[PDB]
Amino acid sequence: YEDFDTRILEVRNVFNMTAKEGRKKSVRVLVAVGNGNGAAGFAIGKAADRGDAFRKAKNRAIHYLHYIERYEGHTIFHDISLRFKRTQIRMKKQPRGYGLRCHRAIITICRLIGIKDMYARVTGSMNMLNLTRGLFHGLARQETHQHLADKKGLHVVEFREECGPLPIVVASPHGALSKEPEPEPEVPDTKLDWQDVKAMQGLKRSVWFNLKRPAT
Amino acid sequence: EVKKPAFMDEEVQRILTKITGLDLQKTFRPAIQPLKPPTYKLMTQAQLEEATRLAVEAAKVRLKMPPVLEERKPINDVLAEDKILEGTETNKYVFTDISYNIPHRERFIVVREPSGTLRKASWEERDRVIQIYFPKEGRRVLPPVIFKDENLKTMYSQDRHADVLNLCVAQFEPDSAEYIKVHHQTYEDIDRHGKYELLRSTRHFGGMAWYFVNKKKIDGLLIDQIQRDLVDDATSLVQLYHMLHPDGQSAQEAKEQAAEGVDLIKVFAKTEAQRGAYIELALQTYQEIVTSHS
Repeated sequence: YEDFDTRILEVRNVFNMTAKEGRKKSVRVLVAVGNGNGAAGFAIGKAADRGDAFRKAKNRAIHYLHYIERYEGHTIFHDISLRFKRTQIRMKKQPRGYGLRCHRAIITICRLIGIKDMYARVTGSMNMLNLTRGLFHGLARQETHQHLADKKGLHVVEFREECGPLPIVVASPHGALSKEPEPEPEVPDTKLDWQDVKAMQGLKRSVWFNLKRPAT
Repeated sequence: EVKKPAFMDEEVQRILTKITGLDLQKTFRPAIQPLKPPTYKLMTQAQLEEATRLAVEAAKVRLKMPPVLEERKPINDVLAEDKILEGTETNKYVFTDISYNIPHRERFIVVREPSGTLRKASWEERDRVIQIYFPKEGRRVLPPVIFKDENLKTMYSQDRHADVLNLCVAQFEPDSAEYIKVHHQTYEDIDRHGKYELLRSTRHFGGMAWYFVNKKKIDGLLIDQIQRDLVDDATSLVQLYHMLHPDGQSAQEAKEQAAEGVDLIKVFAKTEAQRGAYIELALQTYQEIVTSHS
């Protein structure tokens, strides 16, 4: 597995009660693994020695490899919002060159997955396990453009502002192309996040927002 | 007298548009600029074809050719000669009327010289001050340095002719000598190196063919159009050459033989082609390939 890299995410050194020494020692280590090409996984390893916990977590994670779909190899296929227990994650698909503007743990995992450009915000509890589980839960349940074309039978067309009105066909239905236009409501019933909308409403952001940071 | 065809003549614009061509991928090639996340729409085959039609409508407006004009004539008019003010000033005054609703070519920009002469501002002085008070995005007050022959040659080595011309349209006026100089230098470089494909599906192809027709050097463009299987374009180019040069030996020969289609190109080769021998060879080879394969 020379093509895979391992990264640590949390290391807890806790003392437990057992008759050997009265209070025994234990190290719980959460790690992540990935080849930077879509395959990644995480595991928890426990031992009395930190070295043993590293080995147990590292080899367990290679058995739980998710495959994450990347749009054009650099970003997620669509915005993703989810709550795993009390940890809320809100990811956004971004254009090339945007970089990884995310929680430091999400940057670590995204490099292992191979995502190069994305935005994410984490709210609620910052529990590392819930953030890792919640991240993989959302990234592994995302809908590729080809899947959407097959489900609805219609063409999936892309419109970039740097390409003008040129329609770009990114996915065509595998079977029979439909002829019923997808219903276009006059006013959508989408549930909007105040945090996303607040910006476009002209409300001042925090002094901490969009600061100059090193390349991620 | 039969009017000499113009660049904007509806007949000339038709022929120049056809030979130029269209390519939605080249016309709408991605710009290297600040980016935004793409949008996505689910569309049927009818909706997609409608969207492609709008893209072709926009590509037409994008390919609108820039004006081809003759070189402006120097402005040398003296409004007054007040000699009482001789020696009372060391520097020229330049006065610009900045009333908003006046066309820039109808504004009064005068110069009071140290000698006392009140004269109209020259063309170079007019363009500089109009940029200072009515600044145009893309244009700079002082002429950029990229237009120097050494710098332009660098852009040609990188095959950036469409850029040299897009910059020449942002900076200089169509009737200025600098505008004509750069265009005629770019068009001449394309000819020598046979780089006609660089300006296809661009707004600059028409002016290039126009320049070659007027200068009686369409040989290279015909040889290249034939080798690319664009023989309908080559025929249209020979029609435009027989339209701007009606009394030419080639135009009179085509009337005598009522030549059409591929015949027109053969007539040009024998009569007025600078390199007729090659036009026939390429034309013959095209016919052989078309006939042999199909």
